[PDB]
Amino acid sequence: LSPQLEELITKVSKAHQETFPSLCQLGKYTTNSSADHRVQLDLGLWDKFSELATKCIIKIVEFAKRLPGFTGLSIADQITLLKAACLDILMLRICTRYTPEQDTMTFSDGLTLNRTQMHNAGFGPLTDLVFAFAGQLLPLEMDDTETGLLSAICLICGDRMDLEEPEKVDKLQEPLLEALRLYARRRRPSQPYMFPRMLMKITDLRGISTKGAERAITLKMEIPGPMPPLIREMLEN
Ligand SMILES: CC1(C)CCC(C)(C)c2cc([C@H](O)C(=O)Nc3ccc(C(=O)O)cc3F)ccc21
Repeated sequence: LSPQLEELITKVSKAHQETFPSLCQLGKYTTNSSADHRVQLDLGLWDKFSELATKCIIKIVEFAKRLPGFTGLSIADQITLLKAACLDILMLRICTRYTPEQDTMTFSDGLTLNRTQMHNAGFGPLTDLVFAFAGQLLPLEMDDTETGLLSAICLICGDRMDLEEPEKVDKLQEPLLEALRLYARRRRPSQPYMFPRMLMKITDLRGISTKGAERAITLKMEIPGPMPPLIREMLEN
């Protein structure tokens, strides 16, 4: 029935808005750490960054638990899905927080870092790609509910590796794909290419993620002391 899809659109949307505050509703603030020029790594900036990344991972898990059906999956699958799609969601999240005019990216507590600071915070040689990915996301003018659905689709993925019940995860994903097409087309009937442009983004996203995992390999050498435990859980993929 249609009322069940509208119900799913509503739940996913609320689940996202509650685990991911919008840019416009955020109390933006700045820091003066290494804003001047690019350096290998500003450690004070990386502590605050890892701290925020860990908080986001928890918010991602929180969001995943509110997605209809996820909890019914085996606990092994739930972990497997999160493990595989966490960086992807993480990348999509910070990218929806791009303010093109100031050329900054805002975090959930309001920390607003300019490109130089993002670089010095840990992004390193991947900074510019991330920023270019966020740029090219702007033209799609997605909203909170579309980002939420898109994020769910990245998560509920049957093609993952150690799934015990891949066939069940595929069925869970089915309505999210219907839900997103129904929603995207209704909001904007004049641009029928939004849905397929959104799905194709999942591929782009997945790519900026493998580069991000790759960047975490290097970073581990540059930082004094082990990377946070939840961040490490995610990278063990
Ligand atoms: C694996 C690890 C720790 C090292 C490699 C790089 C620097 C590439 C990276 C990049 C990201 C991600 O792109 C991001 O910043 N997401 C992000 C999104 C939202 C918030 C928030 O709203 O608070 C915080 C974030 F952290 C996350 C992890 C990592």
